[PDB]
Amino acid sequence: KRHRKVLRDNIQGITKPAIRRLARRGGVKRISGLIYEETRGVLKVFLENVIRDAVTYTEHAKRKTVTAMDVVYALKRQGRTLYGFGG
Amino acid sequence: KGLGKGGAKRHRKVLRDNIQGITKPAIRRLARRGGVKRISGLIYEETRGVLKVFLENVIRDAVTYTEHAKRKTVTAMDVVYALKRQGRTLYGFGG
Amino acid sequence: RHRKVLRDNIQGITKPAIRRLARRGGVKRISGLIYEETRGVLKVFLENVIRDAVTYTEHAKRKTVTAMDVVYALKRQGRTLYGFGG
Amino acid sequence: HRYRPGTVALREIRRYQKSTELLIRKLPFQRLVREIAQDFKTDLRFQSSAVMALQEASEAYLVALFEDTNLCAIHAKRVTIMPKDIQLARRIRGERA
Amino acid sequence: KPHRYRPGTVALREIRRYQKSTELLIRKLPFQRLVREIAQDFKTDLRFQSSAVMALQEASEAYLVALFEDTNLCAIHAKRVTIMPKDIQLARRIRGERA
Amino acid sequence: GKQGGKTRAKAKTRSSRAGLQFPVGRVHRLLRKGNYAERVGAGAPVYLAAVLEYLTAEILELAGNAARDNKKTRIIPRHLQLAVRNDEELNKLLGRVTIAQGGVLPNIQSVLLPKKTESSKSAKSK
Amino acid sequence: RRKSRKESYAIYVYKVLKQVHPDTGISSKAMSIMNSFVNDVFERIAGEASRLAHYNKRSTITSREIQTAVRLLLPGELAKHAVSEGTKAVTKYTSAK
DNA sequence: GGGACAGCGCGTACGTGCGTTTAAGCGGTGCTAGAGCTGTCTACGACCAATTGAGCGGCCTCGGCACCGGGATTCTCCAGGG
DNA sequence: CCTGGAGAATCCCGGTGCCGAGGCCGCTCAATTGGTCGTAGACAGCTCTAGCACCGCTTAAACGCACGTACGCGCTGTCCCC
Repeated sequence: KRHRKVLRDNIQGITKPAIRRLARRGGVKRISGLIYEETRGVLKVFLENVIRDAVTYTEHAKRKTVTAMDVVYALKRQGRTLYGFGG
Repeated sequence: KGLGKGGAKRHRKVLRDNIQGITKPAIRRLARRGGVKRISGLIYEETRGVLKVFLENVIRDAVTYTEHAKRKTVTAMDVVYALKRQGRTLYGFGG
Repeated sequence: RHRKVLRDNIQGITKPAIRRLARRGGVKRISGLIYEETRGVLKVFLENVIRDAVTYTEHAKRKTVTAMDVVYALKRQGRTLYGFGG
Repeated sequence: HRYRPGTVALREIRRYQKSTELLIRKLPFQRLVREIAQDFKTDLRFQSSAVMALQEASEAYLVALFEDTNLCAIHAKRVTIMPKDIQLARRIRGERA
Repeated sequence: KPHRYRPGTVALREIRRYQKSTELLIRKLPFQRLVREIAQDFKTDLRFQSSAVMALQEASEAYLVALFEDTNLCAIHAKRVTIMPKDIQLARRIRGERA
Repeated sequence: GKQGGKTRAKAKTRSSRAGLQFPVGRVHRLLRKGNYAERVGAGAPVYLAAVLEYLTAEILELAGNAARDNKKTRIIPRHLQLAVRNDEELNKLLGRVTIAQGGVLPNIQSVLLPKKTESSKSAKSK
Repeated sequence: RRKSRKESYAIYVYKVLKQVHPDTGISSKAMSIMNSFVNDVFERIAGEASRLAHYNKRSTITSREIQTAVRLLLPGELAKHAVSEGTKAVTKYTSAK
């Protein structure tokens, strides 16, 4: 395989009602058009930063698959801790 | 013009003036240091409450650290530990 | 006060540089997306040639790359350059 | 002669930023620091360094808060900063926790 | 109007300059840094003779101009005066330079 | 290690062998005092001292650069604060860290200027 | 006996400052800022190195953990430069003697 | 406090398309099922650091005083008035 | 025209020099052990093929959910003395 090299292609097509449900979960009632693009960007930026610790932990263990334990170590480092997926 | 004429006070401390000593100009300079153009009249009483809460949280750990050391003096090392845990770590007091 | 490690390495080929080469082809105006693409196609073209050029230089056991190695790289790639000869 | 409102504020903005000083008066702060710790522990002694350290953290925390509340005011259309901005800033920054 | 030459017509004046003159249309020093930079990825600790850099530029000038000339025929076929990266990507594929 | 020779007292300091400035023996002296781990290898004290030196040198160089702009040959904590709050990579670190007797950068917003929602002005930096 | 040793990095910081800038002085008050900055960063890196060993069932600390800790703390340019400085230090040690 | 002052906060009537189920058909990514070696920490032996204190002598810092640049008035021009 | 900040001559901050102090950084040996380099024997995870009904994904679209537009005050901003 390995036919894909550049990351120009984007597969980040987050669904609009999913954003509406996420927004309405937090108490939002009127969502504008420009909100959707940055909502994906905020998720992308958050995912980019948390994954930086995950790869560093994974490479230290010489692993090929990221385990849930490594995610908890990465997540708890950034202040956002998840319970039930590690320990 | 002569004498107090109204509002004069010659009663310093005596279980008072501890938190009211941060007068309006004192709050203004702190606001100007961060950068403001105009502040409401309600910000003065709110600022005193905001400052007290931050001081209370830090001093609560500091006295706890002091008691564990079996000493009566409170040093800059005790308070900086409270700030470090809270996240507002302060440099320049390491000795 | 100071900016970081480097700049203008690949962005040094600004709009006039592409436009002058565009005016060489006869065209009048371009879309805005060519400038990023022209830098990209330049990068892959140089990488193909420079990979061949350094390969000759390594075989010569020297730290300097001469035009002879570049000509050999270009001649084999179908982009033979008759200039800069002996 | 007479400085219209807002004229001196801009000058004072450009002055306090480049200065190195403590904006809380020294004597009232010592009394405040002793009193709050007095109820927690009765017999206490305070070093001069601790008082200086507490003031710097308290001032910088308020200064940092003022910057955020200033950006809370620009979110609205009012130059003035109301308690609406401070309370909202505390919740977002996690202070009310 | 302040005697502004038409944006379409300014090309024609620029046409006659490049169609009559022989020159190099890429800045030398920025190209010098770029050529030295791409070397580090493949082979570090390398020097570069001035003739080698100029020869690399000469290939680049002919590479892009030939690309520009052929892409113009792609635009003339697409009913649009302007060339587009749509045509350039096609031009690389047909010329065999895409892969 | 069969090293009986001319010198048996002190050949070189462990940090002085490579040429470092911050000593590495002191780092290894009380490394196990803090209960980080046991059986610390030789690589960690050398790596930790070097990265600390790089961080220390960079701040000092930038502080000196800020000092020159202020016509001062002494590094006042204001100079250190300017260096910290001038790089995005340095901005993430010490985000909420307080510097004693330091300062804050002279920032201003557009609407504070006399012209409402406008900050054109004339030649003033930032 | 006032022999109590205070592990202060002021002398080492001063020597580094002198090497990069012989003509630039350092204030006495500003020395404590660097001394506390070094201690805080030292605890941060050492704390990360300790956690890595516990997670990986390792009872030893070497240059790999510090390099992992540096990448987990410093951002892009800072990490790659610190790693380069850190990598050069261990390699020179094996041959310096 | 007391008027003008500029948008944008609701809600119309109407187009534009993406959304969650429903059969069904060739695959994916962990668990085993095995072994051969790397990592990883146990014993040795003549010593290597780097730590702990002590006499001597030569060196570094706040003080003051000359400068040259920053704080004050008195005119020069960019700000709404004729 | 004053407004309210900026420039060249007087005045306040960083510098240099010399003294005895008494601890610090630089070597200096002692003594049992202790990490890195070789082997040990045991099981864990990483790649590639299997079973049989799930799961995600795209168009079939015509009623209702909100940003653009005009109105209306209604709150706030600033200028003026003690």
